[PDB]
Amino acid sequence: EVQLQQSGAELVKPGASVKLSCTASGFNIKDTYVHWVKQRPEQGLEWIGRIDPANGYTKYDPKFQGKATITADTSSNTAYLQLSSLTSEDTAVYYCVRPLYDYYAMDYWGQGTSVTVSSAKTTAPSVYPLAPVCTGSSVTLGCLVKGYFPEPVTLTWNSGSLSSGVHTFPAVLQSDLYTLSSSVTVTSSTWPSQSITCNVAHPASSTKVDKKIEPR
Amino acid sequence: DILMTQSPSSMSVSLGDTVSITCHASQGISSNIGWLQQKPGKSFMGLIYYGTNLVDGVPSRFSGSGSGADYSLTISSLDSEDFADYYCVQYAQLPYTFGGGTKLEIKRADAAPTVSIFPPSSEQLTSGGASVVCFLNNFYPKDINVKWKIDGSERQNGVLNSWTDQDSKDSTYSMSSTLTLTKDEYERHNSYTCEATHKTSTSPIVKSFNRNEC
Amino acid sequence: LNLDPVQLTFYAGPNGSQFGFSLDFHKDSHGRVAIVVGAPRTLGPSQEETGGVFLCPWRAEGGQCPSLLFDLRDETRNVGSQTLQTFKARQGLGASVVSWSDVIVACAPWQHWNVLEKTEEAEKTPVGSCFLAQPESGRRAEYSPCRGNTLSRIYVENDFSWDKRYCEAGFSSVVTQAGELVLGAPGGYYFLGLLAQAPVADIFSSYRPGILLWHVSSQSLSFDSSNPEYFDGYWGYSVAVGEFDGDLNTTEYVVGAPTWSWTLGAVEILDSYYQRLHRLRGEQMASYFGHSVAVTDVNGDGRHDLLVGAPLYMESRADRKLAEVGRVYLFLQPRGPHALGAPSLLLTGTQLYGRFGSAIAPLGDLDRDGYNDIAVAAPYGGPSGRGQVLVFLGQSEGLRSRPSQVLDSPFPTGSAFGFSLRGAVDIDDNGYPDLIVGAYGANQVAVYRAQPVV
Amino acid sequence: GPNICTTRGVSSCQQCLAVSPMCAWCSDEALPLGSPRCDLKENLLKDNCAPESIEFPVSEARVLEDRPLSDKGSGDSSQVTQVSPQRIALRLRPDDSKNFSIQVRQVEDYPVDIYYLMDLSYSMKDDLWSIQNLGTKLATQMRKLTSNLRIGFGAFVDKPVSPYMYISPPEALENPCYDMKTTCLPMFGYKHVLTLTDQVTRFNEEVKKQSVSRNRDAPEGGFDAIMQATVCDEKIGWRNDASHLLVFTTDAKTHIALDGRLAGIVQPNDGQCHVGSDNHYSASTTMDYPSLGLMTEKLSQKNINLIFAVTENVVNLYQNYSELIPGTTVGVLSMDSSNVLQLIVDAYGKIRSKVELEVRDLPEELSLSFNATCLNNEVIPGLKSCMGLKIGDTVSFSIEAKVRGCPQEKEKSFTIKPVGFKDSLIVQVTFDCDCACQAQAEPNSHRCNNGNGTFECGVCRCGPGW
Ligand SMILES: *[C@@H]1O[C@H](CO)[C@@H](O[C@@H]2O[C@H](CO)[C@@H](O[C@@H]3O[C@H](CO[C@H]4O[C@H](CO)[C@@H](O)[C@H](O)[C@@H]4O)[C@@H](O)[C@H](O[C@H]4O[C@H](CO)[C@@H](O)[C@H](O)[C@@H]4O)[C@@H]3O)[C@H](O)[C@H]2NC(C)=O)[C@H](O)[C@H]1NC(C)=O
Ligand SMILES: *[C@@H]1O[C@H](CO)[C@@H](O[C@@H]2O[C@H](CO)[C@@H](O)[C@H](O)[C@H]2NC(C)=O)[C@H](O)[C@H]1NC(C)=O
Ligand SMILES: N=C(N)c1ccc(-c2ccc(OC[C@@H]3C[C@@H](CC(=O)O)C(=O)N3)cc2)cc1
Ligand SMILES: *[C@@H]1O[C@H](CO)[C@@H](O)[C@H](O)[C@H]1NC(C)=O
Ligand SMILES: [Ca+2]
Ligand SMILES: [Ca+2]
Ligand SMILES: [Ca+2]
Ligand SMILES: [Ca+2]
Ligand SMILES: [Ca+2]
Ligand SMILES: [Ca+2]
Ligand SMILES: [Cl-]
Ligand SMILES: [Mg+2]
Repeated sequence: EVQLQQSGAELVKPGASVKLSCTASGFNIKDTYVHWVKQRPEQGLEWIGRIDPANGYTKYDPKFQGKATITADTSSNTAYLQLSSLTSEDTAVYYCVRPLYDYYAMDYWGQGTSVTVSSAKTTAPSVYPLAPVCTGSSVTLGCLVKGYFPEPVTLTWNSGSLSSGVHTFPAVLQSDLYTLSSSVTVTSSTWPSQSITCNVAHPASSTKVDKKIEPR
Repeated sequence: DILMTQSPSSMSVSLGDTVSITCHASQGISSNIGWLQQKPGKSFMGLIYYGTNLVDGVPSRFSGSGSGADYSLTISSLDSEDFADYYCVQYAQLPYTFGGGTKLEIKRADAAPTVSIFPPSSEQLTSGGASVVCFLNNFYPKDINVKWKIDGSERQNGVLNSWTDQDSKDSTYSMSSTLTLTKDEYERHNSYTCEATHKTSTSPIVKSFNRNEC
Repeated sequence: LNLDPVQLTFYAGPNGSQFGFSLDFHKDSHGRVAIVVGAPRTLGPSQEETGGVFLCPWRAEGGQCPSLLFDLRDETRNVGSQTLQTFKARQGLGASVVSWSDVIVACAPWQHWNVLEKTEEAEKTPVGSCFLAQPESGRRAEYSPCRGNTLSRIYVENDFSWDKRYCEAGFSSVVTQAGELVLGAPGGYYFLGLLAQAPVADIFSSYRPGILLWHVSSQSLSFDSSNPEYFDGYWGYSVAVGEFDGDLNTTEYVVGAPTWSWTLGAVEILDSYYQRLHRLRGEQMASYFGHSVAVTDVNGDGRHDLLVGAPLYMESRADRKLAEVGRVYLFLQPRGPHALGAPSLLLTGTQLYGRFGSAIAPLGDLDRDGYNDIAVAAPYGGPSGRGQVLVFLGQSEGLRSRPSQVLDSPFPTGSAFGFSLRGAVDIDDNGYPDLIVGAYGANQVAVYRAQPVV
Repeated sequence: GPNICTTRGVSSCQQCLAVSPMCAWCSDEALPLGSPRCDLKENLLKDNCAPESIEFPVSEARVLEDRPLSDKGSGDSSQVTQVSPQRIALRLRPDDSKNFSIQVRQVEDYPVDIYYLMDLSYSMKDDLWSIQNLGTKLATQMRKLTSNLRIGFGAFVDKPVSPYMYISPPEALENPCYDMKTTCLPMFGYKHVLTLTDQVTRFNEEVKKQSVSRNRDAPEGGFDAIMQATVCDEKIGWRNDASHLLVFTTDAKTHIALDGRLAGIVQPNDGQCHVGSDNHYSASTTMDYPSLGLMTEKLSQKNINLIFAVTENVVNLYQNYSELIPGTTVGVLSMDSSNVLQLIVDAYGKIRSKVELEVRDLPEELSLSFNATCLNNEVIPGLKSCMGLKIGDTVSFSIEAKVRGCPQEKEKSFTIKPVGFKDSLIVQVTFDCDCACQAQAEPNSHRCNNGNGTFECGVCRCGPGW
């Protein structure tokens, strides 16, 4: 079966360089073209270029001329995409593509390599409890995780106990650092009747802080 | 370069419906178009190549058609797995260009949000910051507008929003707004408010608190 | 011996279409035998020669045949900032046909191909193409493994390595019992010659109309070489398959290279990975040793034997003079893992310029004595020069050195009676295998029914 | 005493001579009953046989034409003589044998035809430049060997058809050197340029107006040109009485018969002439390359001496072809044809350095044996070909004919001719098996069994039907 297995997610600094990989599984990389496509949530999908691994001849979009360099080693059955002089705008997910039958198509895709360019150092989060203000039948608490780097963070309530009725929001980049928040909803007879704790683990700096929510 | 105009940006439909995505190019591409699918938080899967031809392993409920500069992807009887992103791509000319994308979303009945405001914690204020959090949970449709007001006056500097994907259980969306000020600037004022403008109410759903007062 | 030369059956095509250039038997899903006939100069739509294929039902009277229709329209695809072009004029569709199961493989070796990119081009060259058809269902497919999209400048820079522009794939064709089509491309790699193999089922499943350039992942092409002995050797002029290594799971290929090593000529036996097992070298230069190859067990030991035709061999005669008459070589496979030695028998033609050995057809067991037999053609032999087909019977020690029956041409002068042969199939269902002979010069095919031995 | 002529006990004059070439027959009436009539001629006269009734044929050989060998092939109107004698009469009795002689001379100052057939593919562009003065340079050197020199010129490339010929872009048809930075001629198979003429300055000026073309594959269609240059006598202009030289120059392999199938060409070469008024080979794109067998037949038919003047990189290839085409010579051509002049002179010396006899229309019952006298009066038995000769040398052969029995046809004639020579020796054979007295037989004689038989030569034979 055709399978494209790329390298793991990269974490690099601006001005440096990175070299991604795309290993062929179940076939010979020399058989078809190999493209590279860049994906961002706003700008969407952009085609970087292609290479014929049989001979090494490459094509490129003039936008990426200078930063992207595509190569291939038929020995290890692997194709590469090198990025140079990295920038904040180079933070994206990168895919390698090959066609099925049509010489020029874009059918089989790798799982994708997540690149993050940032000057931030490994910082531990700041966990803050979010209790309501000084009544109804439903009550909602919260938990704020601010100023941590890099991603990701695991977040649970009462150590995976209270699971239903929870909303953990995607992290957002706030000045080279990440901010995440989570809410939970139960009944008035549960809180402050029962102790509710916010468990935040940041395996990068290896910290597992827990903040119990307290009313005002 | 060839511009791929893919419409609509999103659509709210249900299981079993027959929907049709369209893609319009800036010039004729003579069926040199492909269709892609990206399930939430996953990679891409090929659907159509050369306008109409199915990729191996794709169910027959998909179908591609069109000619010249106008093409169409059609899904007969939607399945629960079909809710994802869809992109068109042209390879009639280098460089290859993609469409903006189309997201299929579950349709349901409208639902007003459950607003909740939270003043800065004791720990954060003692460190030099002040963040007011505003949660807007479980609503439909996704179109919503948040507005922050300090002493009744609108504030736009220092806001930080975040949305979740459509929930797997109830098929509703949620939003988190976070206003971040310094400790000194947080105490210059007294009233903090976040207004929520949804189509489920002509009047904005308001929630607020007052500093010092509780 | 027991072919009936009195009551023949004649099928005929259009005038000047070279009907009968190639032929084969074809069995449908119900076992009903028909005859597929190629006619590589059949007029197309634009009143221009393109070739054509005919599927003839078996009738004792013979006659006209319906056409096996293929797309004869020139194709164009503007994709990838390039323009792909196929040119079917004078492609010679039907210059070789072969049947396997309920599938017919007809080939146009001289179909041309070109790619345009702005002011550059790949050059309009004959890559060839084969067309596949399932007559009962109506399915169609194509296979053109030598089509490329590399521009002319690149070939010059890389010094014409791996240049598949002049393959003429489909020049010769054969299908293994497992269903793997093997095409001969004598012009591949700048007239070194190459072989292309791919499963028939994968050709059908990976083909879509209008793509023009597509991948068949399960295909396998032979390798380029820097050895001058292969230069202008036309490796792949003729092809055949058989069992030559004792392992019944692998299928071995037999390749003719009639101008190998400066027109010496050679035949090679390879495995399915194009690794060379043996090489039979020619005896005389310009004899075209390897013009035709045939595989069949003639001495009844279960081990396939090899026959090679050299229709331009010049026999030595009195007063130091040479007479071009043609010659056939028989190689008996030894017991177990051993090399094929010197020829076991030399059959030499008689008529000057007769081209004895131009075609060799395994007949199966014609007289039903326990040994397989063969037919050899001299398309311009016989006392009148109209053409002859000679039948040689198998025996415990190989073949008989003298023919058992001689078939004289029933057509006028210049019919090339015998240029294409095919046997070892019982078409009238009487229990005896039969022989079809092509006469493209007369645009006709003759059917010889085998009868009980007198 | 009794010999094989008596002890065999013959019945007629005809059966008598058939016993042995030494027997004779006596047709006299007055002959003793016990005395045999078929003895040695000495014994018959010893027994008072009338000398006029003695039938004893003697095998002989007398000349009928015996012109002298010419000293100069120059001048004359094909009245040159290089074989002597030109016609003899032969008379043989059954199972006998007789001998005769023949002289052959490699005549001095014999006319010569040289047709220059040149590869004009792109690699020969430099070669064209170095032979601009060849016609006058060659006229100077051959003037030492002959006074009747005629030279001509032809050119070949390959079959102008795909894939031998570039067919794209449209410009490449008018100028195959399009993607380069020069201009060359459109492709052409073979074109006749200059008919054999003695005005050698026409060669220089036709050569100076020639230019090369360019094709795709290394092998070139030279054999197509060799065929046409041979079978088109009237256009090339070969003379009847002259040594015909065909100089073939190339630096690459050549196409052979059945190679044309890669261009869709399957029709075999018919060996006929196909060069029209436009001086181009019109069947180049419709007819296959010739085979070595067909070339040999036509070269032998027109007495053409093919010369392979090829470069080092293909000498071995053409030496091996030369082995398959008897009478062919090979020379090593330089990469620019600068040495083609000396190559041609040495070939002409090697061509006329051999005399090889050939027999045509020999009756089945006649067998020959040959003894050769090459060098200085050195007999070489069982040989019929001299080698190592110079212009002006003379050789001779001793021939013996042996007849087996007596054939039905009493008069046949065959030819002895050296390979490539115009003259020949015609041997008129007469089989003397009958007796002169048979022409005066008595059918239904009174002397023979009351008319049931026939009286001839003095004995009674059974009549027809008995
Ligand atoms: C033009 O024609 C000539 C002769 O017709 C060719 O020259 C011959 O080429 C063949 C093949 O290359 C040679 O065959 C080899 O002979 C070797 C022994 O040669 C000795 O004996 C001969 C006399 O018989 C002597 O003249 C010679 O000098 C040697 O003393 C063998 O050892 C070889 O066997 C090995 O190689 C072959 C493949 O080449 C394998 O299959 C064998 O198993 C084994 O490994 C081989 O048989 C022959 O010797 C050559 N003769 C001469 C006189 O050179 C030219 O090649 C040909 N040229 C062109 C361009 O066509
Ligand atoms: C050719 O030469 C041979 C010698 O090798 C001759 O053979 C001998 O001829 C003489 C003639 O008197 C005989 O006595 C010998 O018996 C012969 N020897 C043999 C035949 O072995 C031969 O006669 C010569 N023939 C010609 C035509 O010149
Ligand atoms: N498979 C391989 N390894 C392989 C084998 C052979 C070749 C190759 C390529 C080009 C050649 O030359 C062709 C013309 C001839 C000549 C002038 C004329 O005659 O017109 C000229 O200049 N070009 C000859 C040979 C390349 C690769
Ligand atoms: C025939 O041979 C004899 C002896 O061998 C010789 O004397 C005679 O001259 C020969 N005849 C001719 C015509 O040479
Ligand atoms: Ca095997
Ligand atoms: Ca056998
Ligand atoms: Ca048999
Ligand atoms: Ca039968
Ligand atoms: Ca040169
Ligand atoms: Ca050529
Ligand atoms: Cl002469
Ligand atoms: Mg050349």
